[PDB]
Amino acid sequence: SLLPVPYTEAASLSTGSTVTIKGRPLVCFLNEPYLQVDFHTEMKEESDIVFHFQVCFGRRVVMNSREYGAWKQQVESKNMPFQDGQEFELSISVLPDKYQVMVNGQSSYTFDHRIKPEAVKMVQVWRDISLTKFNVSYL
Amino acid sequence: SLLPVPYTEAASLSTGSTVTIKGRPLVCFLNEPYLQVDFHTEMKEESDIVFHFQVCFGRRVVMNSREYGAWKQQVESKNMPFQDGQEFELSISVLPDKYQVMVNGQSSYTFDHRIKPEAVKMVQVWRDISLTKFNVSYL
Ligand SMILES: OC[C@H]1O[C@@H](O)[C@H](O)[C@H](O)[C@@H]1O
Ligand SMILES: OC[C@H]1O[C@@H](O)[C@H](O)[C@H](O)[C@@H]1O
Ligand SMILES: OC[C@H]1O[C@@H](O)[C@H](O)[C@H](O)[C@@H]1O
Ligand SMILES: OC[C@H]1O[C@@H](O)[C@H](O)[C@H](O)[C@@H]1O
Repeated sequence: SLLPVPYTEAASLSTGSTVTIKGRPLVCFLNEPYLQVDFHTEMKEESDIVFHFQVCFGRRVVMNSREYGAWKQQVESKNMPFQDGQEFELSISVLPDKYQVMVNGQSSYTFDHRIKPEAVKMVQVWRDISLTKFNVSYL
Repeated sequence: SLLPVPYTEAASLSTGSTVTIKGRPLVCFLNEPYLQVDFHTEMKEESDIVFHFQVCFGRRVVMNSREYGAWKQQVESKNMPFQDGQEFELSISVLPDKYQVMVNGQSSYTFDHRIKPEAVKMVQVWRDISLTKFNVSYL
């Protein structure tokens, strides 16, 4: 059954951590639903963001950090492996130098560490999705 | 108590119709929650949009139409009467030539009719809000 959205979970990340999310957009891509995943430095939603991942389904992905309350330099990708109307599996792996983002088992986005992943205390998953699965694992 | 979000209601609009919404953003403005209100030509969410109203709380408002599946020329306002953390009352009045948008009883946005308001069959209210009230009335 469905997890509450927004979904907030305490987390610790290091090299070899994976965050796995299964959900589905609430509406068709023509209506531009969003998905956002934020790796926060505190449990509080207003805390700094080590890794901001925002999908505008059918359009683009932006990634950023929010440091001392201020947004930094946006990275943009037009890569769109998400399929209109379908369930997705998103997995975000912590590599030594970067986050690796897989969608449905395909390498789709990377983002170099601006802040050590050890600074993360919380993950929030929110915007226009239903969520069936959220897991933090380690290998 | 809370109405389901996304919230979809069949509606007929003409000169003197008002759409009144009461809700609150799910999260602080620093996190840029959205509100969207769409006046659709059919019950189907993929149908054309006579009036698209999208708030990025703390940042801006965009208004548009979506005609034969294609988005038209965006109108942008930096007007932001919405208050961080607070309940809002949004009312959208159908005037002869335009929609008048009031926030907490203050005139905030207008948008000239591109399509007669009689073409509207459905209103959808969605994105990062909780909704306590939705009413269509006439004077
Ligand atoms: O560049 C500033 C903007 O960066 C984007 O990546 C964020 O999603 C926010 O919209 C922010 O305001
Ligand atoms: O985000 C940058 C790049 O990351 C890689 O991991 C992906 O395989 C795509 O090639 C993408 O363009
Ligand atoms: O100009 C095209 C864009 O217009 C905006 O007003 C809509 O919200 C959509 O994002 C659309 O894709
Ligand atoms: O949207 C255009 C204008 O609409 C009026 O109704 C409002 O009072 C604001 O002056 C706004 O700038």
